[PDB]
Amino acid sequence: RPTFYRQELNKTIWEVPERYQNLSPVGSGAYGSVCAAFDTKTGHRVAVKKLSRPFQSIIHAKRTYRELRLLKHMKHENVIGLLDVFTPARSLEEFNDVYLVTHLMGADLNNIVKCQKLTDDHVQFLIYQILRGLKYIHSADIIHRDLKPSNLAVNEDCELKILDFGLAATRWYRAPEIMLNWMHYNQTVDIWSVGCIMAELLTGRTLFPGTDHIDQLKLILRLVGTPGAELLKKISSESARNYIQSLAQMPKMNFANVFIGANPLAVDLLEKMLVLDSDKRITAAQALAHAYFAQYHDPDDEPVADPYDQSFESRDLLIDEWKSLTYDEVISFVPPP
Ligand SMILES: CC(C)n1c(Nc2ccccc2F)nc2cnc(Oc3c(F)cccc3F)nc21
Repeated sequence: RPTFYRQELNKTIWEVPERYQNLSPVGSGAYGSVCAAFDTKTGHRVAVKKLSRPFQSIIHAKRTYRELRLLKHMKHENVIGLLDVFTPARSLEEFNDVYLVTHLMGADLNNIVKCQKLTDDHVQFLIYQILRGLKYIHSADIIHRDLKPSNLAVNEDCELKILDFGLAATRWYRAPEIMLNWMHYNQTVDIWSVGCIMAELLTGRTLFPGTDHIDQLKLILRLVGTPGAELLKKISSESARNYIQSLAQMPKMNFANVFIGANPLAVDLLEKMLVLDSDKRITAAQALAHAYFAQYHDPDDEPVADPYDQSFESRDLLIDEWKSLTYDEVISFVPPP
């Protein structure tokens, strides 16, 4: 066991290995707090996240386990993965804190609206990297479900990694089919969000700034138009069918209009990402093969993930069971070279 030191940072004790120096708060959430630090082993800067109250409840405990399992699996250039995982606990019985370590990027995509705007080449590069990361995640049968600019960590080289949770509205970037319920959807819900993000990078404006879930649907249909019979027939919920139809009727807009100026290949890709019908939306793999990315696409370097076991998601276990499972995963961690 390495030597650990303690430090108070904004009202909580951080207890970390001496290896991590110059802890500097980046920010917080409901699920945890993150400090930048210097890793003396590598001479690289890292992000250290201290989970907030990991075994407060079965929902905290299961989320803690899910986060550790996910982060241990992700091994891709465009997805945040794990450099280290530690606890000051020397046994199961004293295990109440979990810390996770990743490479520090320095900013997120949303705090790149500082830039004033991006050239088409920069949009191509950033969206290419998101889609490359999503290909990999999606291939493990994982769906992000909350992709937004604050979930995309970007360094000064414009390299990008997908985060599970960022600092800091979800609904602005959420797909219409999961706006009211979770009955009929797939991994392309993340593609919708990528479309929304791409639009905002090209435009400097949030595409669909809805004030609530029904206003959100309203703004969405104003762009893509009210659905025809072929989509309405797949909506189970009489409540959802009625909101969609009760707008009035709206023509699909000309994306060449709303995105004039843009590379028409960008516009064409957007029209394929922002398809209302979940079953017809382009996948991450299909999107990477689009001509918009001809400068970056290489099918030989767009890997898929090893098989990921998410059977635990179906399980209803006791806080102590989630906690033991989490502990095993901490003990079994092997750092990358
Ligand atoms: C701040 C937080 C969202 N965060 C995480 N979280 C995290 C997730 C899983 C395991 C360990 C972790 F520390 N890793 C980060 C890497 N890089 C950056 O960069 C920044 C930035 F420095 C300031 C603001 C926005 C960012 F994305 N943020 C990271």
